[PDB]
Amino acid sequence: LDGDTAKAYLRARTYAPGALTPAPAYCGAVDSATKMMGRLADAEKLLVPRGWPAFAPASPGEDTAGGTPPPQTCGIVKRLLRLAATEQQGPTPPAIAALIRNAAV
Amino acid sequence: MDTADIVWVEESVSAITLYAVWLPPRAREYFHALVYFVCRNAAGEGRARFAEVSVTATELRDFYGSADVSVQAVVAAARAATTPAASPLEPLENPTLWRALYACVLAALERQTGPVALFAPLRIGSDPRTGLVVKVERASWGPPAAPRAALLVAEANIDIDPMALAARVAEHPDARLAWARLAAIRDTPQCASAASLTVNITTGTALFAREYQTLAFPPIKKEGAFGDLVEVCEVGLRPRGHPQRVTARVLLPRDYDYFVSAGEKFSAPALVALFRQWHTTVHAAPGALAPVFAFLGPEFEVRGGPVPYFAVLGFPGWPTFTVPATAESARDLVRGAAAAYAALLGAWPAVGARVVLPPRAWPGVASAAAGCLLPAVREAVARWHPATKIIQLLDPPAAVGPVWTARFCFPGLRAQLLAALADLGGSGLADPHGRTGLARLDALVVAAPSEPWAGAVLERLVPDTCNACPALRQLLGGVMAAVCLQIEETASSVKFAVCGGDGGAFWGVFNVDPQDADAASGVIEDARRAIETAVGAVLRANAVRLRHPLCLALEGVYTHAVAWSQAGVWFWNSRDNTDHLGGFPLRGPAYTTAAGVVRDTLRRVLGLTTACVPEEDALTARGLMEDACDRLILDAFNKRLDAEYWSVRVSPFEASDPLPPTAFRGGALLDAEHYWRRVVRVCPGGGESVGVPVDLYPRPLVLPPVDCAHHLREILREIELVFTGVLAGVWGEGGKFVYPFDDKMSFLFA
Repeated sequence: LDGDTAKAYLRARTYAPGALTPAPAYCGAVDSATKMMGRLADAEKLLVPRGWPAFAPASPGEDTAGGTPPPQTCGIVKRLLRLAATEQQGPTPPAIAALIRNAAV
Repeated sequence: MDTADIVWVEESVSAITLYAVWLPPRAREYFHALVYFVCRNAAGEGRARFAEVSVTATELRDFYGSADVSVQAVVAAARAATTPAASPLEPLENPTLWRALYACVLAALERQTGPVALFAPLRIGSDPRTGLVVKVERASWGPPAAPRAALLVAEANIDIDPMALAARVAEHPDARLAWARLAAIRDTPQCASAASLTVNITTGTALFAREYQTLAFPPIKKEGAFGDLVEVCEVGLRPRGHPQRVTARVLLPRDYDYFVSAGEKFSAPALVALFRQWHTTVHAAPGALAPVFAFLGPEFEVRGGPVPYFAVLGFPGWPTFTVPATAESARDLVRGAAAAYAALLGAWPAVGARVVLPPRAWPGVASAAAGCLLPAVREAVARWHPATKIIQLLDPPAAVGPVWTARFCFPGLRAQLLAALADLGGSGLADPHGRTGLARLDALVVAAPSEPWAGAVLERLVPDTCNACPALRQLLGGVMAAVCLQIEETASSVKFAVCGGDGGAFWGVFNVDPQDADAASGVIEDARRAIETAVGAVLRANAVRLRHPLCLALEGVYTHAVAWSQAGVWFWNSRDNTDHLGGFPLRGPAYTTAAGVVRDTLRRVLGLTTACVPEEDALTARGLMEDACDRLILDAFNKRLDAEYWSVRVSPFEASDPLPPTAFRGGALLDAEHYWRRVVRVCPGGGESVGVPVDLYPRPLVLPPVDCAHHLREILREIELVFTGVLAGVWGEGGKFVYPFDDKMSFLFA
């Protein structure tokens, strides 16, 4: 990859330049798995009215079995990783800003 | 009928509208209709006139197109349409019924009272004891008043529960969302009463601004009065279809003739609610009739329509033209729309194909036209089949070059042929007053070469007429086959060899010296003249006469031509680097770039051909094609975040992904979905790749990464489709061109 494509690939496929830089305090979102799901659901509810697809999960003890059994074991890390790697389409804040609740990430 | 008391006046008619439809005291085979004319004098002064016509059931069944309509089904609908407080969307139940009503009323008015045209000088003769107009004549008294416009901006916020929209869309799986919104409003009309509205009407000499928090309450912001735009007029008539005197209250425009609304954001419910409010507050005092409240548009059908419009059949009385914005030719668009409105009496596009002839009269005209003809052409017409091949003697991928390739065209031959055969079959018209409709068609044929609006009208009208009557399609196909036979026979003697085409437009190869350019331009013109004369003579042979004389146009001269399919072909001129590509799908902004890449790559590949080198040339060409694909994919990476760039267009006739529920919460954004739907594809998680309707969400969009791999594979399929054909035709290869997308550049979008 040569030209502006190399710069675009390096910027879009690695951490932000200021992500691993010492700061006086932390500006992330940290919580247990259940509270992390709660915050994820709130952020997804905030993001849907603009185009973000709904998750539509399934849990044991429900009125519909359907497919994809697995309970809350790997469905939290996958959504977090997908949300973290989504870049910003211009000056607008990224999607993760709806969960960290800070328009500077 | 007595001319000793008819008052004759010199005026001009700006708008003709339907006012009332009723049943005379004792009648079960015909009904009566009262129509309303907005007339103007030579200096500019609005007047209101009324006419009364009688329509029988036979004409109604003819204009409907089938024998399952009745007088009662029309009278009841018209009566129910007189009250917009309860039923404001009556035409939504059966648009065909109202189209037939309007067309039949217009035809009866044109036949009984006389020849009537809009924006033209007229002699109007009326009976002062009755109050209705009894005669219309065409005269000349000077230059009529110039039509005046008035800009309209209406914004409404109607609140409808998304559950109703979801239910209606689930009822009809391929229903456009604008129709769903209109049906939801129809089910519960009260939603229009509690909506918030903003109206801005800018005329030439005034301004009318209103802001309603709720339409049932007084405005919260006011500017101007209702008495500056329109004037309320009460006129007492004594029609022969009623036993007593009948009064009518109408609105008369002042210093304008029609509304012009820019089309960046057009919402039919907003205008419907505004006009319903006007109807409610105007026709409230007892002691007058109530005009019908009917409208038509592409959102009144389940599957929509390609041409956007908004036809006013009744209240208030003047048309509204929706014009796209952001075009620097907006003035020309408005002028063309007004000219189309004036020329076709305002019925088009609302009526559809009934402007020319009723759908139940076409079979007789077609039968007579096919009967007259000539025996060989009659045999060809009787044997016509849509999937036939007669003269296109080339094949799947093949190349010609370096030769003298030429493309010829007949500009608008289908419309001219239709207008020619309609007059041939006119002897089979039972009604002698129907010819006037055909006359309208003739005018368009005369205006097509110089007026683009007439060309667009004909291009949208002829397919509809053919759809109305299949026999018309078969007759046109047979006559076109005869024309192509004559073209081939004549071209067989002018150093020409037809290589492809259908008869309206074709392309072929000449037999002259390739190097000499001063002798190649003298044979092409001779062949053009010979083909033109021969086609004219063969058309005159079967008594088929044409209004506009034939003019075969040469679209360009090339040197290399490559064909890879029955519809795709690439022409190139190796002396000035011009080319023409046809048959490449363009369903989004991402296909134009692919078309340009294909054009440049083909230019380079066919330019390397003049090196007179063996098969090594084919390997070099394959290398360049792979390089071009690589560069296209690399340049597509910088636009991975653009959602509009990758969105593809979908028509109501193709399968598509189901609508997500959130798309039903758009609100006013669902109104502009007449025909197309733009769908993009995203990846929410691990290999899901769901679809998203782009235009149904407010901006800016917050979406997961776009599924660029899927769209790029779809584009690369079409790229390989033309590259493989070019390779197999130019060099006679047998190896399909395949680009290893998965093993080379699939990691970029993973």
